[PDB]
Amino acid sequence: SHMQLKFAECLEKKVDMSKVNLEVIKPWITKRVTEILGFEDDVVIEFIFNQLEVKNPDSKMMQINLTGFLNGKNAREFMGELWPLLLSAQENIAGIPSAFLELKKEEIKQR
Repeated sequence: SHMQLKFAECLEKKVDMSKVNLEVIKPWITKRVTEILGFEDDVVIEFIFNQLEVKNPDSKMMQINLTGFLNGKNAREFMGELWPLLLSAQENIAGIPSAFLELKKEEIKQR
């Protein structure tokens, strides 16, 4: 643990990457984390990516790790937006959240 702190409750909704696609959240998370500060991180991204690379990520560690870079409040809001994103994704078939199903947008990404 890099930095201990408090998290949200919705983070206790658990998830299942084996059911939902995390890759579809890579740009969402990467964009979120990037937008959170304004620049493309890596340590925070890796944390989510590495964590989202499992079948059962620890939102606690996610928010805890995020808080290590974020302001702390953004971590709670971020997790309460991505954690739920998977919740809906895990409810899909392709493991995609309605955020992408309904809405739609290009995929921006740079080095």
